[PDB]
Amino acid sequence: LPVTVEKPIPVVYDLGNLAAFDSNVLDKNDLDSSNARREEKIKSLTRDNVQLLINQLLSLPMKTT
Amino acid sequence: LVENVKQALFIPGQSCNKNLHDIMVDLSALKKPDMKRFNRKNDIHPFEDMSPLEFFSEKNDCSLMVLMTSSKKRKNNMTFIRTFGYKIYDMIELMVADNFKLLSDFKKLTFTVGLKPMFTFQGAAFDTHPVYKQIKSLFLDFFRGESTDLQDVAGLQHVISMTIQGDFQDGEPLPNVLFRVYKLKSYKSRLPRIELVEIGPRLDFKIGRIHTPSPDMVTEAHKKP
Amino acid sequence: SVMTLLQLPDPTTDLPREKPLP
Repeated sequence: LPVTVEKPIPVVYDLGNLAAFDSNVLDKNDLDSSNARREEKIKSLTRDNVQLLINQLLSLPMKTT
Repeated sequence: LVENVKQALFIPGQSCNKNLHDIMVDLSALKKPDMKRFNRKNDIHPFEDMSPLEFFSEKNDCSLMVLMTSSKKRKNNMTFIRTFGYKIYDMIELMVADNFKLLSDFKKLTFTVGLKPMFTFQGAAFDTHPVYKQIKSLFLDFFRGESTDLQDVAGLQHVISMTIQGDFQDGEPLPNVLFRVYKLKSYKSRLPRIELVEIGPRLDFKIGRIHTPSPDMVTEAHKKP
Repeated sequence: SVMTLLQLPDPTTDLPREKPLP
């Protein structure tokens, strides 16, 4: 249920292309092909950036016609 | 003033096989409707002779091209090619690892074809490293589709996620890039709580040979009005 | 029509053109 995401380095945005860029530290061991909980980490990290992206998008000039 | 949507042409090489073709089909689906597939195999070797790729680019009006090739030295090789004025702009070999998953490996959900995808790039090198900067530029250019001033929130359906397999130090081999595609689900907490469901395809790209444009071509292809 | 619309800002990522500027 939390809609906010805290990160050491702030995520940068290119909303004209619906894109977000995350420069935060990635761990090799968390993402290695032998790590079983690999895809859980990929999705979880992606979910955070998508959340931040959607937040930024919904703060743009907006109207529910 | 902006150009038309870039069209993608998928070309099976001489050494293309069924498995690599399955990868083509599923990845080409993300590019619908701005996409064409060739059915026959063509004897193309980009880093030996670029002429045939420039020919196909002009005669099919496709500024984005993907060649499918496989040997034991370069297995499941996808060579991504961009053109400017039907001349080669840049090239990069991205080889798919054996741990790939197709659309058949994920539960089929409802999916509206032709919606503007969202992007998330994970990895600081995407902004500083010459190789990864090209990859970010490539996949943004390839899949973004229609440029528009107007966005329907209801059209925010799926995200294309690309993650570098861990941070790395200068000198070490370049880490793979992890291509993932998720569908969005939103719930009420105004801001919604976002969750993701993977829909595929799932691809781990190994970086191969690279071709970069000359300063003169960059000047023309990035000229401002 | 009822729908939630957004006005997107100018793109910032410098992507190459496919054809020469007229």
